Amino acid sequence: TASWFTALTQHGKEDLKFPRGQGVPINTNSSPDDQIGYYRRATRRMKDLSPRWYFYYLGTGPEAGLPYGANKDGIIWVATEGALNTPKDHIGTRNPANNAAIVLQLPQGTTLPKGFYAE
Amino acid sequence: MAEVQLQASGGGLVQAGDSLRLSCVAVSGRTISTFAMGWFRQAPGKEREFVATINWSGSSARYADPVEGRFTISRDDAKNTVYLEMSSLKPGDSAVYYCASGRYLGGITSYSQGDFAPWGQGTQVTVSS
Repeated sequence: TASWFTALTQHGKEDLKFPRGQGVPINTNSSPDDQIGYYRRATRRMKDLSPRWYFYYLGTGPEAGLPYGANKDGIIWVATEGALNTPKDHIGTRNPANNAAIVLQLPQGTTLPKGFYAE
Repeated sequence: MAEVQLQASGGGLVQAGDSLRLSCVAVSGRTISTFAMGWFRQAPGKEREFVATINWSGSSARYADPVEGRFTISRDDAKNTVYLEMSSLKPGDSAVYYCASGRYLGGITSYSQGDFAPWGQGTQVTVSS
C-alpha cells in the first residue's frame, strides 16, 4: 500500500498547503468526481532528511478513515472544482510490486509554498 | 453501501398554504463547507425530483419550476446544515425530502442527480387540501 504518486519534498521551513481548488495531482485515469484527497507528511530520520508529502485519494491510504476536512498533524486536504465528497475505493492505493508510482504533476499556475517545486 | 452521513428532519403533516422548514445535517465528521448542496424529493409513486441547489458559497441558488418562488434554500457551514424553507405549500409538494452533497466549489449549472453524492435519509412532508 503506497501513494499512487511520487512525493513533494519540503525543502523549506513552510509546510505543504494549497489554495482551495488546487494541489491535486494530475491522473488521466481518474475522473472529475475523484479529484479530492489529502497529503501526508512522512519525515525520514543520525540526521533528519527533508519531509516528504505523499498524496492519497480521499477514503484511501493511512488516513482512509478521516473525512475530508478532519484536523490531524501532517494531514492537509486538497480538491479540484467538481470533486465529490465520497470515498475513492475504486482507485485505492498502489501495490509497489504490481505497479509503480506516477510522477506527481500539478497544473500550470498552481500556487506552491516556499521550498516546494514541481518539475 | 455506506452509513448515512446526511440526515433530514423537520417534516410533518401540514395544511395547504402553510409553511415548513427542513434541515439536513452532515454527521459523523462530514462537512458541507466549500461544497455545493442539493434538496431532492420523491412523491409517492414518483421519481426523484430536483428541488433546489445552492452553490458552495451561498451566493447563488436554483429552484425547480414548480417550487420556484415558494421555496428558499440556505446553508450554515458552521453547523453543517442545509435548509429548505417551504411556503404556500400545495398537496402536490407532498413527498419525501432529502439533501445531497454536491460538487466541490460548484453551483447552479450542476443540478443533475449525478452532480450529487452522497445522499441523505429523508423526512416525510404531507400537505392536505
